[PDB]
Amino acid sequence: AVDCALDPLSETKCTLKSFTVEKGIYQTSNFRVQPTESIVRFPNITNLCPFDEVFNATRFASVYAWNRKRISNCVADYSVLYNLAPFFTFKCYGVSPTKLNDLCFTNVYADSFVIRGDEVRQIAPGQTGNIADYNYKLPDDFTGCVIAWNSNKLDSKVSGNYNYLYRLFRKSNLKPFERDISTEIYQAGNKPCNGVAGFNCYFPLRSYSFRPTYGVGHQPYRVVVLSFELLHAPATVCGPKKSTNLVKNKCVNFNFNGLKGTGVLTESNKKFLPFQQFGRDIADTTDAVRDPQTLEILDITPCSFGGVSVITPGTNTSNQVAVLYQGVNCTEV
Amino acid sequence: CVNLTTRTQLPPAYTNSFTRGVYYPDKVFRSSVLHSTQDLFLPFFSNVTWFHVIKRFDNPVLPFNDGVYFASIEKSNIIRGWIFGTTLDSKTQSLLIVNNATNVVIKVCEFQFCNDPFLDMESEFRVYSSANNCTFEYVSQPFLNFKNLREFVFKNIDGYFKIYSKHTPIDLPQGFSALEPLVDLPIGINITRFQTLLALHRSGWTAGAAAYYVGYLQPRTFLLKYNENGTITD
Amino acid sequence: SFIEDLLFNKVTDLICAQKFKGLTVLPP
Amino acid sequence: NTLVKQLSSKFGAISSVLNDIFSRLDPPEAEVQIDRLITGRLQSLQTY
Amino acid sequence: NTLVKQLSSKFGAISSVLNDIFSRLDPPEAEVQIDRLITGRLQSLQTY
Repeated sequence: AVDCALDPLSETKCTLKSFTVEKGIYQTSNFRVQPTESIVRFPNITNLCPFDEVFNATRFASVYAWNRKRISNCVADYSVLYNLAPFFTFKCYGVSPTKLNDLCFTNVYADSFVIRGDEVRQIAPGQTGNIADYNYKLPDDFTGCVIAWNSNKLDSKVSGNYNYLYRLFRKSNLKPFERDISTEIYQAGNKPCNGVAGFNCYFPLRSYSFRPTYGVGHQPYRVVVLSFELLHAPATVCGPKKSTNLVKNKCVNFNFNGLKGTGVLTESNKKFLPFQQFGRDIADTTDAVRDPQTLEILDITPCSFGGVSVITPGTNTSNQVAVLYQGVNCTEV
Repeated sequence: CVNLTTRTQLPPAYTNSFTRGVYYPDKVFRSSVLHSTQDLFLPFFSNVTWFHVIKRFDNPVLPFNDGVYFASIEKSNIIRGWIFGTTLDSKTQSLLIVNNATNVVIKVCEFQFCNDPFLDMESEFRVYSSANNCTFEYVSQPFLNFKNLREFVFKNIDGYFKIYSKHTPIDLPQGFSALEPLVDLPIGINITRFQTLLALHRSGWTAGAAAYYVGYLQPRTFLLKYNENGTITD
Repeated sequence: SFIEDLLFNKVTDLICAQKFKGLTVLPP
Repeated sequence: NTLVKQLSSKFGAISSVLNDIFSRLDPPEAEVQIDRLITGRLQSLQTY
Repeated sequence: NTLVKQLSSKFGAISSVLNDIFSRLDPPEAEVQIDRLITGRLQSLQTY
């Protein structure tokens, strides 16, 4: 047996896959410097932002007039979005619905409405049907989450509810995130309908008429869609992570506002100007960052690394080796 | 407001733009690098519409196809603000930007104007007759032959209204001048037409002459050069 | 020599960027 | 230079960097993106 | 001849013709089929 981490001769044997090494110079591996500490930097915003009244609301809007709300400059918490109901559907595209407590987003959009029971599958990327092309359309590069839950005990009534409407007739399919509130009559025929009902003149709205008696696949469902935008920005909104003091001139691993890395942070001389947040290099990688608690610029440089070679005669003659470190001045090994 | 029939029909002048309308398209720092971008820019060597104001009144209504490059050569600050909208009445939201004495105010809501809106040393500020509840308001520090050249770029995309600006002391001249981003606004409106605003004061009396140029933006691919600092030089 | 010097003179930050990706150049 | 510039490709994945892929998706799903990136980079280096 | 003939192989997708792939089924799997075809054709060009 041979231990591949005892001495350079053993490493050479382990690389060559042999118990005898002949005369020559062999390239064994590379040497790096490991991190010692760990820091996390997040913005100092501590207030919360509206999530209770988005879900604990009295009346949601119809499908064709879906309610839109913008969420920014807060601290998001998603633990409270667990006990909505005994059973509910929670599907996230582009993110996993367990890791969105340590991610920083630019702007959050919340769209709320109420849908027929069996049409929940139609709120999805690139799906066709009745509401996905005439009421609510989603893009093909969506990055967000969809939540749906039962609303029989609250919405359906015995006396009769007719306050929820959808649209059935339209010229062309809707652009994503586009709303229509027109009531102009349909023109299937060749003659004008002069704003009166008749054949080929249909009013492009319809009612649900929910009653507590229909089958399990027909009761109303409440649907809310969350849209994110994970890009480069001041990062107005993100969740509950505790900050830590920053260190300099030491190889550590860092998490700057959602950007994870390892390296050495140094005071910067770049000529940033107000709107510039971070910088790049020739190879399209991050080089400079701006600390979101002091508004100062730091430069990132990976800590020392290099290549190691072993010079030995044949194992038949001796077991002595010499080590060559490539491209380094060994006053700074 | 009053109605007059003394206007003289005359088409606005047409001039050309050589190398103007270059702005930083991203929020990232690059030094001494040639980069390629694909965005809504102003085509090089393109004709633009020139209006001259001194009497003669020229505040037409112009479309808002994709974006606006608005340039003003001026002295003594006659051009004041901007109106943006779709129908310009109380039936749709309208955006309004006015430069105060020492501030700038931006607001988006319904308004009411005359057929030829105008502004009346400033003591009276009467541009709109009515104003209902407004969604977004904003107040900020003031944006500030002919001796002042002001260049502005107005864009509206991704549910954001973007204002880029640049000022210079000096028939547009040659040279290169990049435009730094100034304001982003989360408005989300329809926007189809716009109209400028100038300041007139009753007063022998001499009226400062001003000229302003309007150009339209199109999607194009550009190759930009960043020098040792974060300055676009070509 | 003179001709060798002329020939040597005739033929002539990116290196650091390449090195930080793991590509190096060895000497003769 | 072209070998260095190939590092910004996506090869059909959701991003051109690895840390954000590992910090946004669960282990069951990040494997496809990691495989795509690894295969693309291996092919580029082999061609070189 | 072999370069031309390589255009009529599935590479593991439903069909060689891509408009049928787009029309028959949804974008989520059409993306995978398109990626398979693109990778195969690029590999053929590299070999040539």
